Amino acid sequence: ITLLECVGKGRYGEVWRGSWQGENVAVKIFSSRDEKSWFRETELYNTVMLRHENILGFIASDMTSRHSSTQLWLITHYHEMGSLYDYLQLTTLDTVSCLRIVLSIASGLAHLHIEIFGKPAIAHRDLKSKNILVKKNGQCCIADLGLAVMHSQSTNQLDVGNNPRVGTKRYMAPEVLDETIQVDCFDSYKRVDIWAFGLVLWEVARRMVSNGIVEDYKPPFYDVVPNDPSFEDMRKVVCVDQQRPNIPNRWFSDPTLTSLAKLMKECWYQNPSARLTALRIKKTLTKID
Amino acid sequence: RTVARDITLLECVGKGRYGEVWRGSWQGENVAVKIFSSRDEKSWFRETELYNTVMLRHENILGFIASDMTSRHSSTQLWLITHYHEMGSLYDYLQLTTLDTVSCLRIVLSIASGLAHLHIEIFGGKPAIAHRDLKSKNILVKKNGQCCIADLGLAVMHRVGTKRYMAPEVLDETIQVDCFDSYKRVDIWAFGLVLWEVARRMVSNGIVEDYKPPFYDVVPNDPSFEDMRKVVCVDQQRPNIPNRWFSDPTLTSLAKLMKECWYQNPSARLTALRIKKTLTKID
Ligand SMILES: COc1cc(-c2cncc(-c3ccc(C4CCN(C)CC4)cc3)c2C)cc(OC)c1OC
Ligand SMILES: COc1cc(-c2cncc(-c3ccc(C4CCN(C)CC4)cc3)c2C)cc(OC)c1OC
Ligand SMILES: COc1cc(-c2cncc(-c3ccc(C4CCN(C)CC4)cc3)c2C)cc(OC)c1OC
Ligand SMILES: COc1cc(-c2cncc(-c3ccc(C4CCN(C)CC4)cc3)c2C)cc(OC)c1OC
Repeated sequence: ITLLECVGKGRYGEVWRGSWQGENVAVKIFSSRDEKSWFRETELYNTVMLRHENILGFIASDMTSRHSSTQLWLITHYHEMGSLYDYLQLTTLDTVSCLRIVLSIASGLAHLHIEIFGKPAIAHRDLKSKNILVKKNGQCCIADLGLAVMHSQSTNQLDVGNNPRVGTKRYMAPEVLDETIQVDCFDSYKRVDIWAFGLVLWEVARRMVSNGIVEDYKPPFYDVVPNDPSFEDMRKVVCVDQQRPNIPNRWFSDPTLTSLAKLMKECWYQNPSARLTALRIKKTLTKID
Repeated sequence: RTVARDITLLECVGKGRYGEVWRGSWQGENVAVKIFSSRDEKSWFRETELYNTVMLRHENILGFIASDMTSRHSSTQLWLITHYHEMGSLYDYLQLTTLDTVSCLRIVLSIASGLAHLHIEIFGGKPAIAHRDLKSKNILVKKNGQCCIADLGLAVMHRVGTKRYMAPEVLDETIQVDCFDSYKRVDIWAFGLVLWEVARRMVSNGIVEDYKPPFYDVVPNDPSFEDMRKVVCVDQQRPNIPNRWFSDPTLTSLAKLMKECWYQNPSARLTALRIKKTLTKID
């Protein structure tokens, strides 16, 4: 493996564009603070039937050590277009491109949520536009399974893993922010994913042009919380103030954006059991034009 | 910067139901590569989770190098990479080799040292660890005459064990499964059987016993759970101490030590730290 350039550096660790056997690969080196994510991601990628066009493809995972130093590596396919977050910053979308992006994310999420009889049912727990990569075919793939929860219907087994990491604060569902979420209930984790999906739908739809109008890229709740919002800042707006992302009135002139606004509201009910399923979101997006 | 990951597999040194172990080469150095069967994937995950929790480093613990997971077309490939000990397992070594007093004590004190390191919680450190499959095939002989403990695939931090080495409370299913000290006491029982296997190969007054595994004279090869229960729990049999040991001060002391690892009552058994102290006062 040859490490050619750092494409990301944060509390998580670092991601490198590298070369391996003549192909671009992505090489994530985890921070020691996030060792439990590395192991959880490795448990998830053990599953051969996880592989899917809308899930980041795995090549290898390694833990290496000499003396008291440990390195933790995850090697994946490389997506040179970067994350959906990166992509939306300076690109606008037409109807076809906007629906292709969001259907592909719904397709990835429905694939995670639905058990294959194999691949367990999987809830992601940190869905957000930085955790979605854009592919040269205009579809996306979901990345970062370090917080994932797994459930097996045949044996009624729930594997919540061992990870004190929590979701990205800006995307946390009301029940996560107020800590009332039912921790022994697999459906609870799927419903957190649906909330976050609705927020990603909103971020994407803002960038779709209608009638010569488009919104600038903004992250969820940009208008109502401080920069670098705390857990308590988010709890205030989502749980106390019952805030949801605003729907620009220009959307109601466009049938596609009207349909997407309806879908993102059905992701944002305070009652988690009221939210749409990933399969239902996929079927709705398959029908919308 | 270049990350040279390739390991050349050179010769197979072990093949079983667990998978295979190979002598391999990395940057001109021997390493040992354990390739896991589908059957035994959980042993890879457990050892990896433990080493991700605490990077164990001790002269009498097989040295960790790497855990690798590689995506294949239709399967996941799982390798554990460690230090390579060309002399092989204690089991292997005892078949042909006899021991003198110094080599016997050096072997058993090195095993006690590695086991006490696993067992002890260090604050500030490492969690306490019980091995749960200690046996002479899971001990490697180093060129300096000391041994190291291998295979933490069943280890517990605070697959079942090899039946021949199971303590009575494991066979009669009375072990207090919620209680960490219970697992230390299971290891001490197994340690006592290993000490018997080694002691037999120590020469005194021109006499040595042939290598035999524990309970070779009372159970079949691949004994059943029931075969072991009847011997260890119902009849309360223990390995034979030969008369010739009682002419030799070292083997007399080691017979006493192994008795104190084999009490039916787990809480009566010696601790690994007490075994180390006893061994440093022998000879
Ligand atoms: C997995 O195993 C082996 C790895 C290596 C190896 C190769 N490149 C670099 C390194 C290294 C350099 C520097 C640090 C530290 C130093 C101080 N501080 C600043 C934190 C960072 C850590 C690691 C190593 C250890 C060599 C080995 O053998 C010669 C290994 O054994 C098979
Ligand atoms: C989210 O999570 C993981 C992501 C990736 C990953 C895979 N392909 C491409 C990338 C990428 C490349 C380049 C940019 C550019 C964007 C604009 N500008 C030039 C700065 C940088 C962004 C992103 C990444 C980050 C790999 C991972 O593991 C190896 C991830 O973790 C699972
Ligand atoms: C991915 O996989 C394998 C990798 C290796 C390997 C080969 N060269 C160099 C390394 C290395 C070590 C450590 C650093 C440190 C330097 C200090 N810096 C602050 C943090 C990072 C960099 C590089 C490694 C880990 C060997 C393997 O096998 C023995 C691997 O496969 C299991
Ligand atoms: C107990 O288990 C594990 C053991 C090992 C391991 C480490 N060094 C050396 C060995 C070995 C080398 C050589 C011989 C023979 C073959 C050559 N000649 C004909 C006589 C001697 C036997 C044994 C092994 C098997 C590694 C492991 O993990 C990678 C093990 O699993 C944790």
